[PDB]
Amino acid sequence: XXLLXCLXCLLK
Amino acid sequence: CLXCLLK
Amino acid sequence: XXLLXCLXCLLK
Amino acid sequence: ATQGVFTLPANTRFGVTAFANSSGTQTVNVLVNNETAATFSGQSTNNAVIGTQVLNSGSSGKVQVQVSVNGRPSDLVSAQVILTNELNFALVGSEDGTDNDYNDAVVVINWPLG
Amino acid sequence: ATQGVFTLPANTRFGVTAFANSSGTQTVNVLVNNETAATFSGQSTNNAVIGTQVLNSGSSGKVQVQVSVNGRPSDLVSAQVILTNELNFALVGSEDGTDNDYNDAVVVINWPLG
Amino acid sequence: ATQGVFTLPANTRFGVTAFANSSGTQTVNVLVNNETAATFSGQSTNNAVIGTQVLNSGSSGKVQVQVSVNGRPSDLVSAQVILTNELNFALVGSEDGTDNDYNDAVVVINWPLG
Amino acid sequence: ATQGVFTLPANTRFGVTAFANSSGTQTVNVLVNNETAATFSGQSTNNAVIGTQVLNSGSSGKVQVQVSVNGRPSDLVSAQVILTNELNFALVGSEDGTDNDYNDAVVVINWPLG
Ligand SMILES: [Ca+2]
Ligand SMILES: [Ca+2]
Ligand SMILES: [Ca+2]
Ligand SMILES: [Ca+2]
Ligand SMILES: [Ca+2]
Ligand SMILES: [Ca+2]
Ligand SMILES: [Ca+2]
Ligand SMILES: [Ca+2]
Repeated sequence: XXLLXCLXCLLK
Repeated sequence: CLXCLLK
Repeated sequence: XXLLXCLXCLLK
Repeated sequence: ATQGVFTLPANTRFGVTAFANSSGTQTVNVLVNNETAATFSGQSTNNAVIGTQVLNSGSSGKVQVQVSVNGRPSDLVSAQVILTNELNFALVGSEDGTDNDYNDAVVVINWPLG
Repeated sequence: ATQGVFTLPANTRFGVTAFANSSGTQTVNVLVNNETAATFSGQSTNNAVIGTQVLNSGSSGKVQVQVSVNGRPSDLVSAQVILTNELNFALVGSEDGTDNDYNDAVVVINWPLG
Repeated sequence: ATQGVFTLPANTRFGVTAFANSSGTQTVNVLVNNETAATFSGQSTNNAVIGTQVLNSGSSGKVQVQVSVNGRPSDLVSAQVILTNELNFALVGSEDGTDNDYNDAVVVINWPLG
Repeated sequence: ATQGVFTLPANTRFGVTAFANSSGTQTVNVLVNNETAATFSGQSTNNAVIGTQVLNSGSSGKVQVQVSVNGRPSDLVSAQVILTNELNFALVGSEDGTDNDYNDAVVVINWPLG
């Protein structure tokens, strides 16, 4: 879901 | 109820 | 209001 | 989670009413825009109305209910309920002790009025 | 669907309180086991408490709220809400006219008490 | 009173989910700004999810649930509850028959999402 | 106060359904009689149904919802709502982080079924 979603998705 | 008895 | 009811009212 | 905080429609008249069910004297503070707008106080173990008042939700609409007994903040539980998409209740219960009946002070906020 | 009828735990004391927001005089009847247990009446457009009482839900637990204005039954909306699996509210709104604000008589029933 | 109509915050994504508890095939229509936005249709006597979907409340924010079985409109009951001044549920029950369990189609709307 | 604990009517079938709105994977545990009866898991930021199941409330009727994310328990909010004195919803929100939208796992319990 954008740069936001990707980070969240990656780290969690 | 017969209608229901067919459920 | 009984023993307990008195203690109640008394202490608080 | 935070309890006792409700966002009403701004600049709106609402009713706030408090009942007591405790041996401790209840102190109910109603905050509007984070400043005290009403304070009720009283003791009862038979659901006596210790206060009722009409207030205005102000520019923010933020209404907070706080309950203490002898200086000690009570544990709060709350919810808001809407009936037929119009009639609003903000509900608060509080526990001043250990029996966990959460009725020691009960606060009902309703709107609209009139 | 039926509105204003609640099944309380049997033989339990509960508080019932009514507010008025209407030019019409509200009559609030509270039935327990299909018999009238309490009757409130008053007129206000500013959320005045026109009645508050403690009643007993009786052997059936069946409590019904009926609202009328000059004998004309009002349309009811209702629900029951439970907080932390303990504190119970039964809520009634009513409409006596055409504006559909459903605040003309507002009734709050709460339990447990004490 | 009117049931199954909720005013959401405008332009807000929300979930809608429908469960079935009836011999009859349930049809759930979700309307947004008075137009059909979603339609679920399924049959179960064991609470099966017959549809779930994320919709947009639109510029008006007005969301309406309608239920029917074989062209016959179901009687609706509804309410909205808000938890910790943030989490919203709009709840619908429906009765397609005479036993009045009002679970024949059950519709849950929740927001916010994400 | 305790949240996520509901006393259902005993030996009663109920629906339990969980939705997810979070970058973190949600684990939802449903205890009956203080023992795990179902566990749901899944990740979604779009309100996906991560689990739905019918269970029996058992001899005690005690149902508890627990939510965690990678083993970290979430903060819970909850309430029970009853429509037309018949249709029940037990509702849970949960927060796994710092933004406090309390939708990260949303859990809906409904009864009666059938
Ligand atoms: Ca207490
Ligand atoms: Ca008490
Ligand atoms: Ca009116
Ligand atoms: Ca009015
Ligand atoms: Ca039915
Ligand atoms: Ca049914
Ligand atoms: Ca969150
Ligand atoms: Ca979230």
